[PDB]
Amino acid sequence: GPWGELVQLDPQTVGVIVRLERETFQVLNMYGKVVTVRHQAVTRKKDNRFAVALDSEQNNIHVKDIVKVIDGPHSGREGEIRHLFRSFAFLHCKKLVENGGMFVCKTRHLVLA
Repeated sequence: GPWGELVQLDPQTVGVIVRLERETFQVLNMYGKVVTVRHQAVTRKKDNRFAVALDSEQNNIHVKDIVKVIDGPHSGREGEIRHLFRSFAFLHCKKLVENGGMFVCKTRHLVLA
């Protein structure tokens, strides 16, 4: 299903679907804001499950990795990398009730746990 899937919001912006409504999705965009969009206003984006990035200590990080957040708004949190880009990642932590556990951090604000 579409929950937790990566979508293209506009040519520059990606997000992750975090709530399903009858005509719309709530989408957590790559900037950390939640937007409401009609189901057809976003396109399904091909996940790159083999993405690699650098964390704050220059470790290679990958999808499925457990990281700690050491800077930025979510500093102190811990999460699982769900979608990974060179500069940011969408993470999940089940203890976070906000946005179904999803949140977004810069990769340089992460360290492999």
